[PDB]
Amino acid sequence: DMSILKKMKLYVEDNWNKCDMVAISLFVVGLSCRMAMSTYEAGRTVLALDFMVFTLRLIHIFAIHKQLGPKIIIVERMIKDVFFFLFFLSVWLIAYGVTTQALLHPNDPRIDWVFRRALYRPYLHIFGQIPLEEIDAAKMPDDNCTTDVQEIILGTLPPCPNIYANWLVILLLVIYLLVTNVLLLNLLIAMFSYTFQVVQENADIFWKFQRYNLIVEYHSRPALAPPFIIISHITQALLSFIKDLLERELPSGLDQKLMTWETVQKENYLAKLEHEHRESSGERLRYTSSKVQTLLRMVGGFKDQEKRM
Amino acid sequence: VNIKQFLTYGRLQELYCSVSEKNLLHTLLLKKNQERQAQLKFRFTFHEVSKVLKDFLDDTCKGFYQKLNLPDMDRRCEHPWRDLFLWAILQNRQEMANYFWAMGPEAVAAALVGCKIMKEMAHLATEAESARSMKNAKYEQFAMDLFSECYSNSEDRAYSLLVRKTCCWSKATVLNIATLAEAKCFFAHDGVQALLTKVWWGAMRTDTSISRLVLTFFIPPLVWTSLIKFNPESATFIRVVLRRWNRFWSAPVTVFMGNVIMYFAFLILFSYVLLLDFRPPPPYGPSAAEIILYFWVFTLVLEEIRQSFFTDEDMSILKKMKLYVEDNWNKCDMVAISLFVVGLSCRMAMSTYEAGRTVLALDFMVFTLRLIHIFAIHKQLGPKIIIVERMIKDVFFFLFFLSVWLIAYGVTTQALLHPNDPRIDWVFRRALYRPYLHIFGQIPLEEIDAAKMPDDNCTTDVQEIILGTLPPCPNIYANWLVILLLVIYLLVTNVLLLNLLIAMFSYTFQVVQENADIFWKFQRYNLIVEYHSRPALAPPFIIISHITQALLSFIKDLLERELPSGLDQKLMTWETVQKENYLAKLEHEHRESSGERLRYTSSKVQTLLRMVGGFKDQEKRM
Ligand SMILES: C[C@@H]1CC[C@@]2(OC1)O[C@H]1C[C@H]3[C@@H]4CC=C5C[C@@H](OCC[C@H](CO)CO[C@@H]6O[C@H](CO)[C@@H](O[C@H]7O[C@H](CO)[C@@H](O)[C@H](O)[C@H]7O)[C@H](O)[C@H]6O)CC[C@]5(C)[C@H]4CC[C@]3(C)[C@H]1[C@@H]2C
Ligand SMILES: C[C@@H]1CC[C@@]2(OC1)O[C@H]1C[C@H]3[C@@H]4CC=C5C[C@@H](OCC[C@H](CO)CO[C@@H]6O[C@H](CO)[C@@H](O[C@H]7O[C@H](CO)[C@@H](O)[C@H](O)[C@H]7O)[C@H](O)[C@H]6O)CC[C@]5(C)[C@H]4CC[C@]3(C)[C@H]1[C@@H]2C
Ligand SMILES: C[C@@H]1CC[C@@]2(OC1)O[C@H]1C[C@H]3[C@@H]4CC=C5C[C@@H](O)CC[C@]5(C)[C@H]4CC[C@]3(C)[C@H]1[C@@H]2C
Ligand SMILES: C[C@@H]1CC[C@@]2(OC1)O[C@H]1C[C@H]3[C@@H]4CC=C5C[C@@H](O)CC[C@]5(C)[C@H]4CC[C@]3(C)[C@H]1[C@@H]2C
Ligand SMILES: *[C@@H]1O[C@H](CO)[C@@H](O)[C@H](O)[C@H]1NC(C)=O
Ligand SMILES: *[C@@H]1O[C@H](CO)[C@@H](O)[C@H](O)[C@H]1NC(C)=O
Repeated sequence: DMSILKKMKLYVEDNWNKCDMVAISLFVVGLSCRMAMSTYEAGRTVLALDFMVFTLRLIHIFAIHKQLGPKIIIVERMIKDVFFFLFFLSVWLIAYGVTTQALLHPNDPRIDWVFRRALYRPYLHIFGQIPLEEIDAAKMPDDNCTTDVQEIILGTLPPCPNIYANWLVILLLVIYLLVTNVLLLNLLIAMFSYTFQVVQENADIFWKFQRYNLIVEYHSRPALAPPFIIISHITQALLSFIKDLLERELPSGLDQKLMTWETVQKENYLAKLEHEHRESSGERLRYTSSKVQTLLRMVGGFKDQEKRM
Repeated sequence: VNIKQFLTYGRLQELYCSVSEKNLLHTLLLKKNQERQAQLKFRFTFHEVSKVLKDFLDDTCKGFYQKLNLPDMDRRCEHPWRDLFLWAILQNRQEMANYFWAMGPEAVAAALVGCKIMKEMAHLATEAESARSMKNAKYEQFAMDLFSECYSNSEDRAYSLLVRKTCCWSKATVLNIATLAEAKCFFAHDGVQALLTKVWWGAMRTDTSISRLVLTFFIPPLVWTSLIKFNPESATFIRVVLRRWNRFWSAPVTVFMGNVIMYFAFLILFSYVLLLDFRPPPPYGPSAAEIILYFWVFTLVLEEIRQSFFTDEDMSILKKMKLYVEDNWNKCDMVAISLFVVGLSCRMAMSTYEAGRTVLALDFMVFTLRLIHIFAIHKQLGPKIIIVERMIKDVFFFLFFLSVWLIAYGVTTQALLHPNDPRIDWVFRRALYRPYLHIFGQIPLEEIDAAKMPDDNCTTDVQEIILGTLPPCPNIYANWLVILLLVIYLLVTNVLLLNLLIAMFSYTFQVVQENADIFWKFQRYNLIVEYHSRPALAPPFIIISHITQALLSFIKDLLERELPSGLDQKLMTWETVQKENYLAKLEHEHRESSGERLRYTSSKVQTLLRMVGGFKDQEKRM
């Protein structure tokens, strides 16, 4: 008993369910395009992407593992620092790449190659891919290059790089390499270290809380793994047409006994708290001070009476 | 003793003249007195204390004692507790200053003024003990605690208390005094941040999701729907829809995001002009998009100038220029505009066309860097900006170490490998450029290892080497030493220095993050204050708003508001009551402390011992 729309909303709420929906949609689209001949290659491409989606689903499958689940939670938390580093790197990379593309190839109309030399190459500079053959004049090859735009567009010859102020290009490359490959990367390492230290303890508790739900799900899951699971599904459907260790209901006597036992344990726990409060140092100090004040006034009266005699 | 009747102005000046002569206040008063005598009954006149207060605050203590120039010497002070607190504060007497603050009418402003004056005198302090006491004035702590009490009490009168114009401190807003004091911890308080968030979202509700706001921004008509909830409070209907439109588009957050979107449009247009639509000199004419870009930047500079200079009605032009050039990001802005002007000028010519293109290429980088300062206000990004700004120092330390090691290794290898290359450019190349690239996995062994050196056509003659006919042959006399030095350099640089820098960044992050958050909040206050007066139209449109403002000025605030006399007095009495409650709570917590109870018990036990001993002696006598 639950609303169908509410169930759909609850399902689509989870991100891993969104990944599952993406996977099944890609499978359907790839199969449909594969069935045709004019869209065969597109279907193959979509299925290739779907394999990646399923292999990623494998992580959510392993989420219940006792040693791996907290790591999944930790990575899910690290995503935020990843995004911060992405913002910084994106700003710096846009700047450096567009500036170098303007300084080096100011007469290349090809939009694809503009975007290439502006963003793809500076991005690969991070991972040790620094092709100086296109950036340093002393290292630029004596290849057959053209300056004419027409010939450049047709792709007859590669466009010659501008070497007007190449010292500026090399200086900018040096500064970009420093900033990106040192400051940003080591800053991200520090951010991950701090985030790990602050998050791990909460990640363990969250893993336990999620483990409860995963075990609850595994309770009703049929014992047959897919693709066999169809036998169990058919059996369940046939049984439903023809016709739990957790969340059990107990007899009245046992239920009342457990309720009284809970009440007794609660009384014991409250008595222990109160006793520990009475024996606390602060409470003892307060009691001693109050009783000393009372004793002072009373013994002062007694001493006055004694002096009267 | 009735302080109101006790403290006359003559008595106040008598107190000021009777300084200890061994503290900082006496030295400052002597300096002011000598300056006044050079510019030309009582050792010091109210002019000297007024000038000292002018040095310390420069805006608040105006007319405190100059208004009447001296007032009647027998006339009682209008604000006795304020003057007493100020007097006790100028001379580092903190216990007395505290007592006077506990009696003053406006306590938050007084505490902020006190902390400002203390941190101002901390620099001028001669003795180390006095400076240490001044740095621990904890007067900002008093303001934070009292405002926490006030915020817990009402949370609606607290905002009015923050934004009201105080009567004692020359119509100065409490937030204005906190800004003057640079009380960063005060701005970090949850109440001040909540008020700033309320200002940030304008008429909209602060809980509005960012995605809904962006979607409503991109599709304007959805403002009239119920997608975003608003805070409460033919001709009528038009007025209603216009009011809703204005209440949405006047919010500071919408103005900020519009500015960000149009700055992204600027970066896109600048890149397009620089990469695809950069035409020959004006003989063939700059592109129309280039003219649009020039107009764009003109509007941006107009907005910058207006924000920096025309926001303040009364302030020295030279002082405003100094304040503007003080900020580093303003220096970056000046560099950007100067580069734009130089690049445009060189582009207008034909003999300097390429230089102009190069300068504009650099300017694009400068503007894309300006984008970070634009995003500084973001709730999740700003602290990261602060953290990076702090990391710069460790970057410099690593740079020093790397520079020393790199100079050594590079010059040694250039001497060992190419001892007969006269070309200065290639000497500097092989000495510094190549060892620098060794850090990033660029190790060209084809020029360093003889077993890997190519059978290319090389010359040994210097003449031929200089002319560039053939590349100079590398020396292979002792190449085992070159390879050993390369190995040692690779080890040191790529392992020790890099992992040391990683450790330095880790430690710096851990130590800095908490202060960076508070500094972000303190800066967020000023950014929201700036967004208050910023016109709601993002550039290049902003020119319409500028023209409208100029026309309105020729023809003719939620923060820092002034309240009616009755409400002002009510809030002052409420502040006094909250201060009394806070002090009573502190005193009660002090009485119930374990140490105080132990002291009381010990003293009373001693008294009881002696008294009961006397009683026992009396009993034994019977
Ligand atoms: C510790 C810290 C590290 C980072 C840094 O600061 C210090 O290091 C600094 C070092 C510096 C660099 C030091 C040196 C230079 C060189 C200088 O050019 C000199 C001007 C001349 C005039 O155009 C250029 O020369 C000639 O160009 C020609 C290109 O047409 C070459 O023709 C080639 O044609 C064909 C190529 O296919 C082949 O026949 C041959 O290959 C060759 O014949 C010549 O061979 C070559 O002679 C430009 C500046 C630069 C790169 C410095 C930049 C800044 C640094 C990296 C510093 C860092 C901040
Ligand atoms: C764990 C730790 C790591 C770091 C380290 O310590 C341990 O490792 C050690 C290893 C060691 C190195 C071990 C070995 C050597 C070799 C030694 O040369 C032997 C002397 C002879 C005499 O000149 C040189 O040989 C010959 O040179 C000729 C150059 O004219 C080559 O001609 C080439 O000509 C043309 C090239 O275009 C082509 O025809 C062919 O390419 C080739 O014919 C010959 O082929 C080659 O036979 C020099 C020292 C060196 C590099 C050691 C240095 C120190 C280490 C890195 C240690 C670390 C601390
Ligand atoms: C991470 C972002 C995604 C979006 C984007 O920038 C990076 O991707 C880039 C890829 C570019 C493509 C790459 C190749 C070609 C082919 C060429 O004949 C015509 C131009 C066109 C379509 C380009 C148009 C602009 C595009 C989408 C860029 C776009 C801002
Ligand atoms: C980070 C520092 C900046 C300053 C500096 O060292 C690194 O830059 C280096 C670049 C060098 C240039 C590079 C190219 C040439 C061209 C050549 O035909 C004549 C010599 C000259 C001008 C060189 C002179 C010495 C220079 C400025 C070096 C200078 C100490
Ligand atoms: C470049 O193209 C020209 C066309 O005539 C040809 O003569 C020359 O040999 C080519 N050079 C190279 C390096 O391919
Ligand atoms: C080097 O130059 C000489 C000049 O005569 C030439 O004979 C020889 O073939 C050249 N070798 C190479 C590898 O270019």
